[PDB]
This record gives sequence, C-alpha cells and structure tokens, in this order.
Amino acid sequence: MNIRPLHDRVIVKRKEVETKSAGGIVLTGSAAAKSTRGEVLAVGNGRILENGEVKPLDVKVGDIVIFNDGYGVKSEKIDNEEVLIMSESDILAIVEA
Amino acid sequence: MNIRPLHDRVIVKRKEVETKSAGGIVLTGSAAAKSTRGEVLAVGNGRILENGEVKPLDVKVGDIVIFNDGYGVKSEKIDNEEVLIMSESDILAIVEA
Amino acid sequence: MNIRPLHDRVIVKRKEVETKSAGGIVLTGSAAAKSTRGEVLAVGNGRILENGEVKPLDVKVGDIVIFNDGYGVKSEKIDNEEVLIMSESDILAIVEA
Amino acid sequence: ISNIREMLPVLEAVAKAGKPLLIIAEDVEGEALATLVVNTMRGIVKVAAVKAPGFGDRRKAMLQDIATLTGGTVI
Amino acid sequence: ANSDETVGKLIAEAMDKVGKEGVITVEDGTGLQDELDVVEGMQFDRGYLSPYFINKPETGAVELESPFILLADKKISNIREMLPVLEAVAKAGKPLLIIAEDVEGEALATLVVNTMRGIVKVAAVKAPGFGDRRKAMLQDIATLTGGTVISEEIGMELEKATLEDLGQAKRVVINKDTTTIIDGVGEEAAIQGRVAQIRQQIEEATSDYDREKLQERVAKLAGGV
Amino acid sequence: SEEIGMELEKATLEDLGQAKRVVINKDTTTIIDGVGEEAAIQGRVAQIRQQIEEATSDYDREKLQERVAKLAGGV
Repeated sequence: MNIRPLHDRVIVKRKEVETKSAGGIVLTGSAAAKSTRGEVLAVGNGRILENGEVKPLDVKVGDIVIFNDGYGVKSEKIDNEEVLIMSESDILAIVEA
Repeated sequence: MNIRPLHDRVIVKRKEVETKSAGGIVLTGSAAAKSTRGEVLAVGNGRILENGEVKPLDVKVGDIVIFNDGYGVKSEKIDNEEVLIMSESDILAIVEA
Repeated sequence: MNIRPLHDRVIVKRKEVETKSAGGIVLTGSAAAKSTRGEVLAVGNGRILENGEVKPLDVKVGDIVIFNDGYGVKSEKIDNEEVLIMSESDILAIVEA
Repeated sequence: ISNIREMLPVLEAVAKAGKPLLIIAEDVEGEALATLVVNTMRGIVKVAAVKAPGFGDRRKAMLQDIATLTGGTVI
Repeated sequence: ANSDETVGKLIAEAMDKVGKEGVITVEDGTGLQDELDVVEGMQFDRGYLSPYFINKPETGAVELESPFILLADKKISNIREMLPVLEAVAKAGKPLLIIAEDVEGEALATLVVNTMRGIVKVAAVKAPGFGDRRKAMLQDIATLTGGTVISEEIGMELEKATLEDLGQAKRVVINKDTTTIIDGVGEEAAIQGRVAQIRQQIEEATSDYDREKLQERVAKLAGGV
Repeated sequence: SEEIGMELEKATLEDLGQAKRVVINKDTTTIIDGVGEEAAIQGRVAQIRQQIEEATSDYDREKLQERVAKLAGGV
C-alpha cells in the first residue's frame, strides 16, 4: 500500500550517498556525509494556513528536488523502503533540464 | 543540468575569498575569512506568504549581490561547482555602477 | 561603484569613536567604546511586509542618525571605506537642528 | 602584533614610498607574520620582523633607545 | 682496530662509496660476520601509512613507477583539498607519492579505495623529521624532484596546487619502515646550489648537533649513506 | 572492513565465507574444512612464510609461524 500525506506535507525518497564521481574521475569514497537530492512520491492538497482557501503545492508527483535535511523531515518505512516526510517549506529547489 | 529554486529562494554563487588588493597595493593574505559578494544564477517565482497573491523577487537572474551568510544559506554542488541557496530575506543589497 | 540596498535595509557610515571633547575641555581618551551616530548613504524602497503595498522608509539619503548597533547591523567595504548595513528597525532617531 | 589590519595604513605608505621597512614589535605572529612573508616573497614591500630587545619594563625603555637613534616615535 | 685488517678494509670501502660528504654509522649486526650497507640516492625513515597499498606483495613494499610527488607542509585529514590535484594526476596516468606532515581520517581511507580500484595510484608516508627540522628536510625533497613545497604557513592552499608544483622521480620504493626516491628530476644546478648552501650551514653550526643532522642531509642530497 | 570504504549493509552472499562444519564452545571456535581456493591458501601461506624471513625480531617471528600452522599443518 502507498501513502497519502496530510496537506502541505510532501513524501520523498532520498538519492545516492556521495556518488563516487565528484572532482571528475576520482571515486570520492564516503566522507561521512549524506545526500540532499530526492524524488517526490506524494503530495498533500496544500497548506491550509490563514483560514480562507487552501493553496496547492508547487511540487508535483515525480519531481526531482533539493531539500534542506533538518528537523522538519521524518523517516518512515513503506513496503520496506526508505522514505522521507517533510513539508514544502523544507524543499528548496527542483533539478530539471 | 541547472536548478529551479522554489519560490522566495534564490540560487547564487560566491566570489573571491579575501581578494589580495585591500588597503591598496598590499596583498592581504587570507586572514581566515570569507566573502559576502555573489552572483545570482536562479530566482524563484516569489514569496507566497499571506495567501492572497504571490509577490515576485526584487533580484533578477545575473545580479551581483551582498548577502548575509548565516544559517538560512545552504551549500550545494551543481555540475561540480560551489553554489549557495538562501532566501531573498538574506540578500541585503546589489552592487551596481 | 556605489550600493543599492534591498528594500527596508539602510546603508550608513559610522562617525567618530569617542570624540575627545566630552565632559567639556577634557580629551577623554578612548575607553574601549564605539559610536552610535552615522550618515545615511543609501535607502531601500521600503519594507514589503503584509503583502499589500510597499511602505517607504522615514530616513532620506544624507540623514544623520543614532542607531542601535546590534546583530542586525553588518560591516562591508565599498571602494575601501567602512560602511554599515542595517534595517530601519535599528535606526532610533535623527540628529537635526 | 597579530593582525595584518593595523599595518595596512602604514604598510601602505611605505609600499608607495619604495624604501624597505624593519618592524621591531613586542612580537609578530599569526597571519600577520605569515602575510608579511608573501608580501616580500612577491615584491610588494620589503619588510622585516624581529622581537623587541629585552623583557618587561626594560623592553619599553630599550625600545625607546632605538626610536631616538633613528628619529622615530614609539607606537 | 688493534691490527684488524678487516675493519680497515671495510672503512676504506665505505669511505670510497659514500664519498667525502657521506655519513658512516656503526650498529650491531645480525650474524657473526661484519657487513657493509650503502644506501643509494635519497631515503628517509618512513613507512607507508596505508599498508593496503603495497603494489608488490613479494617484498612487502610499494614500487611506484615514474610518479609525481606531492609535498604537503601541513597535515592532511580531508579528501577535499586533494580533489583538484588528485584529479590532474588521474587524467595524466602517472602515479603519485604524497609526503605530508601526516595522512589520516577519511582522506587516507578513500585514497586506499582509489588505488584498490585502479582510479589513481597514490602513496602516503609521514614527513621525515619533527618540528622545524621537518620543513627544512621536506624542502630538500622538493629540490631533488623539482617540486614546490605546499606550505600552509606561507599563504598557500593545498587545493590551489596544480601539476606544476608536483615533484617527479624515475621510481619510488616504500616499505613498512623506509621510503626511497630513486633519481628525481632535480635541476642539476639547483641541487649542488642547495648543497653548497647547507654545506655552509655546517660551517656556522654553533654546536655539534646542528652539525650532525646537516651533514646527514647533505649526504642524502649529494653522495650516499 | 569499515576502514577501506565498506558498509556491512551492502555485503551480499557473495562476500561470505563457507565451511564444511563449525565447532564453538565457551573458550574456542573451530572451522572444519573451509571452501578455501587451494592455490590461494598456499599462496597466502608462502607470503606469510616470507613475512617470517624478514621478521625484525623474535615476536614478529613467533605469531607468524603460529598463523602459518593454523593455515597449513596442525597445532
């Protein structure tokens, strides 16, 4: 079964922990760091704040995103796969092109 | 591939760490400090706050800016180049003339 | 080249560090203190807060001002001269008369 | 001395004067000493750094001796 | 040697090989007979920091063919500072020796997996000496290999070094206890100049110790040990 | 080895060793007849065998020929 995030919350999945390519050919072995990129899997209706109306989120299902991995983000297990739950406030940009 | 900042967030690149010129001719060697100047590379639609409407940002793609390097700012790697992600709130001025 | 502060922010320059005159004739030598007075050099359009409209600042280019030197204020170098970047919130009064 | 900062105003006047400069301070360390190296290593200024002769209240007395013999003012 | 013809002969032999500015030391032997060792070229008391880098399991030693040499005055801990340089060497084919003040952390660790795979061929060994002697000696190596000492002291970043600043050698031999540079590029005139300068540093050596170490170094840079 | 850039998590059946049988009590573990690539055993033996040759003392001689016995003959 899949997940339904509760308005404003976005469900994403993380990407490759220091992919061995940076600097060019050098296979930069893990330096005890993580990744900030991720794939958007589910989206909530949108933030309800300020009563009047409920604004949609600017990220669609399937976007590639750079986020800020702070407190706001939570770790969960769906079908035995690593997924992240943060609000749009924590999503900083989208990688396109 | 390039980056698409998520409304209100601005994507900039840093400039020269204590350029050896200050004081006049003296090549002021690095005193363990950084730089606050930077080039604007990408802009988000704009802050959505207060529901009603979405206001644009006052910085355009390609501006030279003085910012406040605090917590708000984040470090990322695009095509293997050092880039910074902060909101307009952290941009203080534009260097022109 | 000169500077263009980003709405609400004000660009000022500091004044004389314990000018040796206080108390009357006595040349009060520096007691390890600073100055709070300064000249306004540049002004931003004005605070954008609360969406609707953008209110101007009550300080004009060239004012003499007493400010609160706290965290809000930042130090920059323009043409190799000491300048300060704070918001109007930090400006307390204007010295006139 | 520990910071290049305090030097710049003076260091500058000497740089645009051509003549080299000896510095006899209480001590020179940190990035001050370090940058001074790269400043002569390049040919920007010619500048020496040597500790003050003596220790305690004797030092300042002796440092003044030097001022007199060279017509300088003890900062 | 109380009429010991063998001692006479061995000394005579040694003097003949290390030359006039070469050092001769005596120590306990393993067996019953006297033995003379002569170290050729330059070698210092330094083992590999990464034992998982031996590229010849037969001798239990590293044998880098015609490599670049990175001299770092500061100690290394982060792979970061390497990347710009490490890269230029990777796309050049030639291997690389690194003689820093020290190599540890994930820097040392990743360097292993970088040769373990065949991305780059890179060695890591501590700096010869201790304190103000180290930098003096580390410079000796620069001269013999035509490299520039990347000294964090004199306003230099490890990151901003290019192929330019790297030393070069014909071959390098490193085991658990000693590193040996075989025939470095070494601008001929710049060698004997740096030698005639250290040669005069012994002249004004204000004791016996600042005399010993100096003529040791000359031997590593000139004749033999 | 977590040292040489390896995670325990990313190991598969591939990396696992195998044996005919294993005997473990409160004091000793015993591996009875492991898969052991014949050529890779005696090679790893002839390599440790020469590690004793250049053993710079008596202790780095003892432990080595102990290990060879565990990998070659018996104890």
